[PDB]
Amino acid sequence: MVLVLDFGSQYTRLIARRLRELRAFSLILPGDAPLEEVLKHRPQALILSGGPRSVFDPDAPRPDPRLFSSGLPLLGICYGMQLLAQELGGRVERAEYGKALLTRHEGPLFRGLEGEVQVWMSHQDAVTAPPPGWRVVAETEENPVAAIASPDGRAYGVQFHPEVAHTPKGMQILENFLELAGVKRDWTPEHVLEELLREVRERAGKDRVLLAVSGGVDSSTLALLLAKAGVDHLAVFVDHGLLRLGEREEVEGALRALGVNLLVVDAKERFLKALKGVEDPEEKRKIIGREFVAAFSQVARERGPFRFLAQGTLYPDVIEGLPEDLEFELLEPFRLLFKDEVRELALLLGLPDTLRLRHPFPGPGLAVRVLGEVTEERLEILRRADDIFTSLLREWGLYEKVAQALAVLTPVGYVLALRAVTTEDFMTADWARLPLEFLDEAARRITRRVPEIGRVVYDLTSKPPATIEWE
Amino acid sequence: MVLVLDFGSQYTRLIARRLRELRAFSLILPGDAPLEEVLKHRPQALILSGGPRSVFDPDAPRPDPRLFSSGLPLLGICYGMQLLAQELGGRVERAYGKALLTRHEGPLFRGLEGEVQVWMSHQDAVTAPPPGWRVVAETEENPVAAIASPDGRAYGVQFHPEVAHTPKGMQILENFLELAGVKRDWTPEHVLEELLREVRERAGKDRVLLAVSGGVDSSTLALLLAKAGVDHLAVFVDHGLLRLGEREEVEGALRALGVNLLVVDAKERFLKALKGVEDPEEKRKIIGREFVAAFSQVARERGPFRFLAQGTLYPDVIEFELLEPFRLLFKDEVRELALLLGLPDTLRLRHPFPGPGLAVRVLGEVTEERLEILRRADDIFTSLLREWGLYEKVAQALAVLTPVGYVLALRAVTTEDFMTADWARLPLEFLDEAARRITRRVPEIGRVVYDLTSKPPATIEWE
Repeated sequence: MVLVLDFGSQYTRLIARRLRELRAFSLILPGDAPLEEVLKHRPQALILSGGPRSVFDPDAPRPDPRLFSSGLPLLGICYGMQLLAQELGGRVERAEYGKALLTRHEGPLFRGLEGEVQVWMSHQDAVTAPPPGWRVVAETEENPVAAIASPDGRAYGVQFHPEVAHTPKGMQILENFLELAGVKRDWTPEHVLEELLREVRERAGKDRVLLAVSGGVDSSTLALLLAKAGVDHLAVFVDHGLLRLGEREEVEGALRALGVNLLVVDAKERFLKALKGVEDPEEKRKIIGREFVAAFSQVARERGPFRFLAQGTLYPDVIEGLPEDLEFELLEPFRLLFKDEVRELALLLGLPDTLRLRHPFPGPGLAVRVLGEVTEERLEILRRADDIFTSLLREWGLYEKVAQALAVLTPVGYVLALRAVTTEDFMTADWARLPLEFLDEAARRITRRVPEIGRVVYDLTSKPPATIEWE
Repeated sequence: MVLVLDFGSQYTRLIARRLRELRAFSLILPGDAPLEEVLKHRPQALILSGGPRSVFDPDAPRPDPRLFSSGLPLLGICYGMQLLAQELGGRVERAYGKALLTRHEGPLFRGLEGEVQVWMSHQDAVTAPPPGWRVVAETEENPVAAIASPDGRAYGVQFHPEVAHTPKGMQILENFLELAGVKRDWTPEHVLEELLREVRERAGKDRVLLAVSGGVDSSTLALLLAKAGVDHLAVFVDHGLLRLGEREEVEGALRALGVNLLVVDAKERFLKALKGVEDPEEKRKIIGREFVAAFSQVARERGPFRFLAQGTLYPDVIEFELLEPFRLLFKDEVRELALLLGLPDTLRLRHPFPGPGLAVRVLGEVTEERLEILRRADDIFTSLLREWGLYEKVAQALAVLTPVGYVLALRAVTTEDFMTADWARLPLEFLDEAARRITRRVPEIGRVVYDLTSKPPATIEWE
């Protein structure tokens, strides 16, 4: 249990993610969390995140004064490091990041790092004087105080972000700190699984659990958890006719093979009819959502009763409407986990890599990948182009080397846009720098095998400022 | 001068260009032209082009039988080498693709030493050369890759030296010209002198009318006329569908160089005329009608004019009396005459731009707002290409505006055969810079894409 004190950094969640990837359960709390509330979880260590505001800004979150006095090991990152200096007798003086090389990095905190240590430095403000007794353990060419450490090696501050990719050796730094903090590592995959099975069993007991399955690894792993736990359940797969080619069969075949009670609902006509004449994306998503709860509710009524409704709510969600007649008790086993941790559970639960390592697919499926009204003919064309794109990516082994890959159909008689992105911070996304020979092969095969498509293009837009999906 | 006998090959025009690139003038005549029409051109050599038919097909183009005895040095390519073999005692049987010549000898392969990749024709094959002829070239699969007559004046090759896929093809054709003693009569200073002389004697003191579009061809036609001292009226019709700053740059340059220029402000006409039309076909038709209406209006209003000068080019060949001094030239040769006529590189090395202008680069109806958005994006794309030295490295670069709120498609192509076009393999870092620069300076554009479609199966322009 490591508490990440959130002082506003866009990377606060990422820090919480690195601690999980380092087998330390982590929880996030507001920076100005009262000492009692932060102590109630009995945390082994505290990590003070960076923040967009200055240590002088009146509207800047301050921790609980008594915080720095808990023998509790501490790691202040940027803003966090500054609060350390300021509230312990050091000197801080006067918002953007930038790459820099540490010209010096000594002590246990940098134990193991050799060669060049590039770090993602924060440039708002600076510690010019470490707290009395503390030592400067790192610096860059421009900043003589890049990192500080108390004489007993319990508290450390760094002027850079070891949690971001721009600090390639950051994970080693974070490791050193956990050891130095005496943080026990009780967040391993087998432990989580055993723990989750236990909880699902006690919670649901002899009662029945209802849940929606979309084919995504999250809901698929949730179904496998319930089935493995031996809890009575019904997994419902709503086939809105907006899926990729062969997806329904693939998902139903595998989940049944692994023993989940599955019900596939054919609602293709329902959704298509409901989408007729609709071009507005937000409208499409509202209608799709509406039609889904309606078909799902019908299942819940005919196959009821159901005491629990299980959902794949993840930790990022926690950090962030069924009909009247239906009333369930929420069962969210993954609410404290990150997706990759769920993907690991899937491996432990036996999900074949075919369904375990696929890219995310939106609830509205292909309806938001057709620019303009969704018709069956358009979906038919798009599905074939998409299927060809996906397949070529796999053949070259590029499918697993991008975070997302999709095709968008624009009526004009059709232009198809290939869209692939990669990501290093799980917030931004760059258009994928794919081999041009691959893009050429994709375009030729598509226009050749799908005569309706007369032109293929590749999206060169990143996130920001655009979205991954086109609508 | 070197004559090219056309037996139907899609590369015939290409054979003609290559010869020009070897500073030898060349003309194309039907492969069946009589030996009389062939000789009136006083050819120093002859090249028999390939063809899509077999020398056995009953409808296969046949040359004048007297040709093979005319004494003219000749080079038969593919189907042409077949004719040669057949019509002289050789044997041909019913048998493209990259291939390596495992053997080559003689003057036709001088300097070719090493690997020689050729673009083979596999329609038929010469199994036995004419009596007394030598087999000077071979491929691992074709024992008869090329043949040479005893007097060393005739040759046949089973591959296409005129296409890039035959890297050392130009050297082969060069060797042929050297063998045949062809004189290098195709230099721009000579051509220009000839053209000035010709236009001056045709125009006399009559008035010559001609439309200038900003394109190097029409700009060079204007400079030729001005340099010849001909009485002319160059009409620049500003239809408001041009690139940013074009009219100002074109008129300032042409007038500074001597041209008698008349710029016409017909922006409203075209814009108005284009209201609500999305059909690409209608757009082109409408714009074409509007241009004629504006040009004719100026014609009736001045002069009068006896001659109408047009920049018709050789590939085009392949109330007024027309005057097309460039009908035997290729675009590049005109860009060269422009050099000789003092046209500054700024207006001499630009990519082609269509008559319909930016109208065909907007997927939908042309409105001034869309024109202003596209115009700015295009300008940015263009400048970035110039800044990075990539502009002259593509055959065409354009941007297409698509309403979605607009998605902009960047489109660039390269070409090796002046018939096919590949989407340009530009550096991805450059594409990223163009995409970021465009979305940042042109807020209305929320997304930038790159066209990955070659020709075939698609066109260079989107509509």
